[PDB]
Amino acid sequence: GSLEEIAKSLEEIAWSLEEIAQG
Amino acid sequence: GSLEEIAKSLEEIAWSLEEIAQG
Amino acid sequence: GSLEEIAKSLEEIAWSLEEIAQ
Amino acid sequence: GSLEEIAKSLEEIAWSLEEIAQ
Amino acid sequence: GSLEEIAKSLEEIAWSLEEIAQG
Amino acid sequence: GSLEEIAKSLEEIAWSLEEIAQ
Amino acid sequence: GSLKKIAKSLKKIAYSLKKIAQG
Amino acid sequence: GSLKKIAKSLKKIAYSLKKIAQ
Amino acid sequence: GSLKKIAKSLKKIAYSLKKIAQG
Amino acid sequence: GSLKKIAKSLKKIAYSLKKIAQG
Amino acid sequence: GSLKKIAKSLKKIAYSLKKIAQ
Amino acid sequence: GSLKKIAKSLKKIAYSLKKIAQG
Repeated sequence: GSLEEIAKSLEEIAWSLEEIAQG
Repeated sequence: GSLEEIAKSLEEIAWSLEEIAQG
Repeated sequence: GSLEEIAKSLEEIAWSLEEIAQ
Repeated sequence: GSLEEIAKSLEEIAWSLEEIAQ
Repeated sequence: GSLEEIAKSLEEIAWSLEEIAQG
Repeated sequence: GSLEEIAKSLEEIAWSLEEIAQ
Repeated sequence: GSLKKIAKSLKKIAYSLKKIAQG
Repeated sequence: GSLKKIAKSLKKIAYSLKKIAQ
Repeated sequence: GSLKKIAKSLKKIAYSLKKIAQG
Repeated sequence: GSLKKIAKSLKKIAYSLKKIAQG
Repeated sequence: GSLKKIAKSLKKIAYSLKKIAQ
Repeated sequence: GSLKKIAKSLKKIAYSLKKIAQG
């Protein structure tokens, strides 16, 4: 449900933000 | 997920308790 | 919201069951 | 309650981040 | 925290209700 | 538990963003 | 949402237990 | 997780209360 | 908070149901 | 429900950060 | 409670991002 | 569980933002 969607989105955000921080 | 299962179980519990209260 | 309503109902449920247990 | 406040804040955060991305 | 405490109490409630149903 | 860890991480996130915004 | 359904079920459960306790 | 444990316990509770009601 | 109140109420409910089950 | 709104906002946040990371 | 702390931090994060975006 | 996954992602997100802020 919604909690699983929230977890999936936060994993994606974590990857995107790590890439931004390394740039 | 789990929250929907919880809601489904509580609907069942509510039905059984209404039956108990009605005799 | 809904969580506060849930807490309120469970408080009422606890009072009723304590009455029954007594 | 708190969950609705969390939802409102995340809606605001999403608009701000879209502005930054734009 | 509170969620784990809620889980523990519901486990106890489940055992008590099984006892009541058996008794 | 997990909710308290989420709160701690969000407090840190808020502090870091305050530095960036400041 | 699930939390709305859970709240509704618990209102019914509380009412049923009120009737049981008074009986 | 805790939510999974809560859901499992409530399935047992529903089963017991069905037996009681019958 | 709501979760703490919910946990407290379920601790009370478990206590009452234990008393009920014990004869 | 609130959880549905939270998931939707995090989907939007993830897309925005993905666009930033890719650029 | 944890949810109150989470809501508070997200209000701070939203404000910081508003300042950044503006 | 989802809450455990969410906490893990937020720890990663927090570190990335620390690097950005301190960089």
